[PDB]
Amino acid sequence: EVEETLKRLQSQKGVQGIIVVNTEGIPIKSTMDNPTTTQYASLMHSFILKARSTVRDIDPQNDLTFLRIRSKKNEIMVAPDKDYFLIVIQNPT
Amino acid sequence: EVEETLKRLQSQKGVQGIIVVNTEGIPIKSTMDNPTTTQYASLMHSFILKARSTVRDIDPQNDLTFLRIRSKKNEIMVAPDKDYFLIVIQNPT
Amino acid sequence: LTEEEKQQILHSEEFLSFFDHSTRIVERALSEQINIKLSLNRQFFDERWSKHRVVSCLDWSSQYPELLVASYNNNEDAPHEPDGVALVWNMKYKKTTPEYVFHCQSAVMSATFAKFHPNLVVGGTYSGQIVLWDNRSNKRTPVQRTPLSAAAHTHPVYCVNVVGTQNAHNLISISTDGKICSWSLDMLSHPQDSMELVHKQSKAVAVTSMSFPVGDVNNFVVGSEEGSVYTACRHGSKAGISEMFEGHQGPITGIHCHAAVGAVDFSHLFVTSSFDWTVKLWTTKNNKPLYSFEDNADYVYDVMWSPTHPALFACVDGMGRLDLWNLNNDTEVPTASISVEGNPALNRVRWTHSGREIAVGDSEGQIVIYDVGEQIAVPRNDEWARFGRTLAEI
Amino acid sequence: LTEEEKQQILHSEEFLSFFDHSTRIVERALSEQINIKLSLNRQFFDERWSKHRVVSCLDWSSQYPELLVASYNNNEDAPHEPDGVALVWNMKYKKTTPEYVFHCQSAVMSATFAKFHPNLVVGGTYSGQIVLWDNRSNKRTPVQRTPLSAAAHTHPVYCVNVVGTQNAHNLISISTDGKICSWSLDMLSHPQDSMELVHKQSKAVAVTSMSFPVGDVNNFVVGSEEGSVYTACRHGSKAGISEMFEGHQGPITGIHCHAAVGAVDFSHLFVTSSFDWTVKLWTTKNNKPLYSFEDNADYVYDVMWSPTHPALFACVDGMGRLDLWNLNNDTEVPTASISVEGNPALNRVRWTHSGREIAVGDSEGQIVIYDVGEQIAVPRNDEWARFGRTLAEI
Amino acid sequence: FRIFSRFNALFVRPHIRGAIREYQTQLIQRVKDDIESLHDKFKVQYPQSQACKMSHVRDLPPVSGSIIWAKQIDRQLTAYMKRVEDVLGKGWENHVEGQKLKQDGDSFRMKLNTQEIFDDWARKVQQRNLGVSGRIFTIESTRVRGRTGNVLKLKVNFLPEIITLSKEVRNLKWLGFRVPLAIVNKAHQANQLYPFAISLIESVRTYERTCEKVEERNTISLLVAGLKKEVQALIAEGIALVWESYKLDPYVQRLAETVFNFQEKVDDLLIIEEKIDLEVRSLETCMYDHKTFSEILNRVQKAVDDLNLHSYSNLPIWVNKLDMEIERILGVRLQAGLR
Amino acid sequence: FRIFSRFNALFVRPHIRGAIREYQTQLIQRVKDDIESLHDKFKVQYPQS
Repeated sequence: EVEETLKRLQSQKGVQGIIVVNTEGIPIKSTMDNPTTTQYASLMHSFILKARSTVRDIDPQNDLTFLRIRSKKNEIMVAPDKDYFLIVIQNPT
Repeated sequence: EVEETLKRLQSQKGVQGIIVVNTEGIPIKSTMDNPTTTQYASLMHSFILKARSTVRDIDPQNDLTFLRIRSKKNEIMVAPDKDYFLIVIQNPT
Repeated sequence: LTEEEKQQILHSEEFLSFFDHSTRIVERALSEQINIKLSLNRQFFDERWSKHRVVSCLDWSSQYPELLVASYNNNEDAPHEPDGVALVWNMKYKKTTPEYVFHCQSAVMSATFAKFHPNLVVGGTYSGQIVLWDNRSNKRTPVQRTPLSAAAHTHPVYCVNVVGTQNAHNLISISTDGKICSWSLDMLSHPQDSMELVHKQSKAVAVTSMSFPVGDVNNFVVGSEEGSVYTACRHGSKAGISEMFEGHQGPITGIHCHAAVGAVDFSHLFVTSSFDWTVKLWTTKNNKPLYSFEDNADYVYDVMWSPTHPALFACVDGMGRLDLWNLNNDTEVPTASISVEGNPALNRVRWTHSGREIAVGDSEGQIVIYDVGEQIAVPRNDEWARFGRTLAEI
Repeated sequence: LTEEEKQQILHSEEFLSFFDHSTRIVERALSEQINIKLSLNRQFFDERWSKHRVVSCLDWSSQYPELLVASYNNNEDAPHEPDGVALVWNMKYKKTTPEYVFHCQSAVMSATFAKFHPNLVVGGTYSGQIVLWDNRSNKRTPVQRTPLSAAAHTHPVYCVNVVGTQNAHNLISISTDGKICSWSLDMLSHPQDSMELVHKQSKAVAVTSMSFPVGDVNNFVVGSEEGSVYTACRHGSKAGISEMFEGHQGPITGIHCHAAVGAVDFSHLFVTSSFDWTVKLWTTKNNKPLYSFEDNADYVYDVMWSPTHPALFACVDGMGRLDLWNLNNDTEVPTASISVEGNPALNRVRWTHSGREIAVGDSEGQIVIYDVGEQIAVPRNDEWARFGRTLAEI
Repeated sequence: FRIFSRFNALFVRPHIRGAIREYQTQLIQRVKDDIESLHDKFKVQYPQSQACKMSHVRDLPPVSGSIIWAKQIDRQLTAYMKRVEDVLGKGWENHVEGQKLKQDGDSFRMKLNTQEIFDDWARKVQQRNLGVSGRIFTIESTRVRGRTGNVLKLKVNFLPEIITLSKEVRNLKWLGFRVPLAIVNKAHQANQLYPFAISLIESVRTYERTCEKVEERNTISLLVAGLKKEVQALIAEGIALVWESYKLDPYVQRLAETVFNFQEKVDDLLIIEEKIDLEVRSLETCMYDHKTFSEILNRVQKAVDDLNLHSYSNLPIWVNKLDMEIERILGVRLQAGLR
Repeated sequence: FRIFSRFNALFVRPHIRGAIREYQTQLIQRVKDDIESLHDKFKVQYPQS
């Protein structure tokens, strides 16, 4: 399913916007607007690729399956396993 | 108190005291094997600076203190204040 | 710039592990770690799967003591929408959404976990078709369904259980007509055993619910809507009804054998919640009821022993109050009592494993779980001794 | 830059912000959740080096709990084949060939690991020379060898053990003649200390076993071939035998002090395994054998206290039967007892330093690594008090 | 009452009886108030009470549920009466409050009668004259919305509600109410014949669902025609039978197993069918190369052989049509490559 | 040994002594030929035991 997934991923906290990304960056889906979603998600894709390299440095067998950054104004989510790259825009609290 | 902080940090699961990483990539505190921790902290610093650029691309007023790099073996907690970067190895359990 | 590859990869449903891990991790991400006597513990009302919906059964997973299965009959709000609703609700982190959902084309009457495997869920429906569901796989349809045959169950099934250990298991199910049937978790398409329970002159027993002596297989005990309690051996030297009990006047709703095991052997005690507020305790070796529960009238549905306290159990009334009843401290007044707000028709009560908290179903679907006072939660050798001498009272 | 300005910058008082940051992140990261009997365990039997050549001694490495030293003594099949061979067996991975093989010109009769050097093997032989095996070296020949002079041993050495702290070590060896000798682990060209074990004036001791109490290095217990256990003081004005014991009418074939700590002291307790199937749970302070377990027609060969259980101890049989005795459970019948196939005269038992896994030697060379039940292996907190009460029984 | 149940030893001695008589009026008034509350709860009618819907979930038919509910209320009232009699002593009715309480209770019990509903339900059952005798199943005419033609939908000549009536009897027989022997025979016959009827209705519903699924995808009916023919033949054999007979059980069992096998083979054929169709569509746009085309053809032929070994029906004509389509697509692709 | 060692001080009673080893003398025969099985080991083992 698609719509139910995004609905449950959004209303679980009243998230500002989430789109499903099953490809390596450059997603064409939008939740508020095309630019702030697509370019930011591609940027996230590049940095999670570099994070995968970073975690493979200590041991190549390790992989990153969970990534969150909770800062003063933003909380950003991504849970990559092979091509599923999450995005969550949310308040810090 | 530095020793109080060390005792508080070593109380956490899978944590050996407190290790603090400078802006140079050299840990100011020594708790684990020196070469591995130095290279790992250097890559950590590279990634955290490039993630700082990441966030200031769209959030030029935010500061970073939280990031969850967890694998199926161990989690590393990275936290910069302005110059001291705390790295803590903690079991996912 | 892709326009169809993303669209087709979204259409193609390879999201099994994707969705499973996303669901198991986002409710974890609900945690707010931002750097800048009785008492209610967790009240759950699924707005989407419990709107004006009656709880049908409750079970707590022995293998995973954080997972609960609950059922639902057909929804009178809308028949077009899926009728048999099954819910799996978890104790990992707080969340309004259920952890798992499940649909059955028929109204679901009872459900339970499997002792043989810690992930399969088995439930009897209103059509007398045992329904199997795999929790690890993300599916809504039943995984397996028993055939609807004369040999198999055809009348509504209200009790299903797994007996034996994890390499000597056997799925025992009862039909309200009176058929006892034994299946295996590996194949749910042919009854390994099947026999129509009979008391005398070939008349069957309208079994409502059954229980077994804990720590023992075979020698089952059942209750009838006729207003009777029976002891019937599963295989033994002769299967079928073995012992009539004088029983209660009205229909027998909930039956359960004693569970707590300690320095004394009390596995022969039976609690039966009838339709007349009368939660009757007795023993299998005596034909007459031992004590009676009388404070009000009108349908206390079910009673369950606390697995940890030997002389304490729970019973929940239909008018909207659950009372924890202890035998050691009192015999005519409840040791604890509480009422769910709104005074709703509270249906089902279930002690979690190792006790220390209780789960309560409701006609409105809002299941409430809450702990118990520590000074009354934990037992002691004094409890067993005084419990035994209180049996010696009469 | 370099590691001197970091100290001053730490001593600087701008660390209030860093301390608050650390406190906040730690207090927010405090919460943690999840994301989602006796058995034949293993075998060891070489063929090139283990044709006949019965087992003679067994041990485990304290530093590397996965490593076992064997000692195959007898050479009668082929005079041209190697006389003494010591094989080392690893636990981490299963193989058919020994990890490392060591050959000595005489027949190796006892062996053990080195505490100071975790990469070194030391063993006693039949001629009476203490034999080293520098595992770093690629040559099977002994690296360092003690002279067969009057200063050192000249009789079959059967007990060798290195003791002390990492910064203060002594390799103790006792031979059948009774001359105890301490060498330094790094230098064995000369005996750094030695003296001849003598009882009451002009009475030599036919030593055939020993054991040091846990912790103590100054006094220990010795089992003589003449069936009379003694206690000796290694260093002091009263160095030598200090106790005469009636013991048993048969040669002592094994001995071991208590091997547990954590509750009330039991280091005074130890067990001797005699030559007439009579193991003796028994203490140093008393002089009369506390208990005299007796059964069988054949007789024991070794007995080992459990490294973790303050009551359990193993028991060899020449009929191939290995039996574990748990005093707290019972004092008359073996708590566990199984016979290895082919009924060969077993010769040794050694418990893993974990205490969870046991080893047994063999009369044909096939060391068998047996596993024990979880309930029978690990003791409880009440286990020590129960052991104290059972000892206080008589 | 619990307080007094603690102490009953010298009630024969008229010394403590003075105390119980002193508060006797309070006892009587409070018992009357409790009975008033119980009667107020009763005044909430059974269909208006959640107990009715709970019993409905509890497999209790509404008439029997109401009857038993009233009987239980009467039982509790009688328990109150005998409990008052025991606690106060013999002849509490002699007191004016006592006789007032007893006449209130008697009036409430008269208002709490139950046999009238039983008689009404029995009369309604006789008037409606429920039955099952007739054909094995009925075929009827319905103009299903969405199609102009009159759909001859197949049903089963068996009302699902009849078993409910049996349950009423199965509850009322032990309740003490005697039902007419005709009702007993009808209920018993319906109860014993119910499993066959429910098996038939579920089998026919499953067959209708799977056959409409098949006709949804016309590309597969040609293959499934053999199974459809055998199912139709079995139905034709069954329909001629009258509702009650002795061949009922074997025919029911064989029809059920045949329908189940039909449905499972239908779903297997369907899934392999979309697999083959998707591979053909991929071949349509597959790049010009002998290796990729050969691999697609190899997989398609392997799927065809897998269908062949399952021993389905009407394979060669399906294979011929598939070959015609694939050669047409090959010709189009060859045209593109040649140009 | 244990099973009657459980008695030990019991058969000093006037009736327990008559309750023991009068009914069990045949099992004393059985332990005698158990002892014979014991000496069976002694019979032929001298140089090859």
